[PDB]
Amino acid sequence: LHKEPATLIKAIDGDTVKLMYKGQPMTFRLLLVDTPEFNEKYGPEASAFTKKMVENAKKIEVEFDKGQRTDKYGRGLAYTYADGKMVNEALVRQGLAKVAYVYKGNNTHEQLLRKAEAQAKKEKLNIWS
Ligand SMILES: Cc1cn([C@H]2C[C@H](OP(=O)(O)O)[C@@H](COP(=O)(O)O)O2)c(=O)[nH]c1=O
Ligand SMILES: [Ca+2]
Repeated sequence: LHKEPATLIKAIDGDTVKLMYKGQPMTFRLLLVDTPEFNEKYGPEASAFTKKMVENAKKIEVEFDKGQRTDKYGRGLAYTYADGKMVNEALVRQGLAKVAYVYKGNNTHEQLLRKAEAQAKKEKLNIWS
């Protein structure tokens, strides 16, 4: 997999963000995770967390997996990085997302995120409290 540049346009919620990719505005849906909706428990904390992460980054990168790069809503499907730190993994490690939506071919970082979920659950963090 390879990291590609992108620039923040706008935080959206815990697992979507608006980024400019190859000069085009795009909504990105974070691979392999599921945050609560803003209106659900830990929803606002997940949105806040992703928002701070992406707004504070001096460098945003997106990394597509081997399978589909857009979903049925035309959202990009990527692993997204804030100054070298994966947002997808960070959310899971903090217990603000579950590993989810694991589809064959777009699952390179599955066991990295499952490892993070196991540690968040061990710590009873947030969703696992
Ligand atoms: C993460 C991800 C979501 N999706 C689609 C599946 C779900 O379909 P449905 O909308 O029919 O439930 C939806 C969940 O995204 P949200 O969690 O953003 O709602 O997005 C993909 O198709 N591929 C993916 O990799
Ligand atoms: Ca969600």
